[PDB]
Amino acid sequence: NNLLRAIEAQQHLLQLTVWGIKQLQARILAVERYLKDQ
Amino acid sequence: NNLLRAIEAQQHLLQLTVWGIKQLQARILAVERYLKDQ
Amino acid sequence: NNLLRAIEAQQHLLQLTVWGIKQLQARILAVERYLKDQ
Amino acid sequence: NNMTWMEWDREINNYTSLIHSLIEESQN
Amino acid sequence: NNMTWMEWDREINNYTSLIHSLIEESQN
Amino acid sequence: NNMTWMEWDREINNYTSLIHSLIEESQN
Repeated sequence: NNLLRAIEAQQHLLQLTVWGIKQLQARILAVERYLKDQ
Repeated sequence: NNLLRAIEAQQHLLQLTVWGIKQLQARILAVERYLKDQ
Repeated sequence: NNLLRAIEAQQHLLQLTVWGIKQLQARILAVERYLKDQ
Repeated sequence: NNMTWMEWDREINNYTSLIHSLIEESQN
Repeated sequence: NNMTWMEWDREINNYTSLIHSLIEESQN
Repeated sequence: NNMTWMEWDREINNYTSLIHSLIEESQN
């Protein structure tokens, strides 16, 4: 049961890191495009 | 067995997030260098 | 026991990806601000 | 390799859905 | 959605602390 | 702290290899 609870919590952690990576990808893409346009 | 399968799948997820972070690190480094060079 | 050891190691992996994401967030923010200031 | 951000999204979602199912089935 | 980087930090830390406890309790 | 991207790479790979082994040994 502790292991099940650990995996559950770790899945939440993973989802948070996915959110973060998606945010950063959009932001760096926006910067790359800004520099290209300039 | 469900827990083993969960950990297996989570390891694939982790590997994907590692790929993503490596991509973003190279891209931001490229941008930092571009700005330095300019 | 193998599953416990797997979850332990995976938590270390997750912590490393969190470190990496935090580094990238600060770096892209620094770049965004640099461009705004310029 | 062949990995693109849209493929990355797809694979993330597929693994996440599978894990959700596995964890729930375990709840039972 | 409502997610900010400070909230992200908070939630990461909370889940990490919980997992540490769960893994340790299992050590016992 | 002391963490660099090359050290990060190294540690990621080491943990990933260990997890692969643990999961496989469990398959047995």
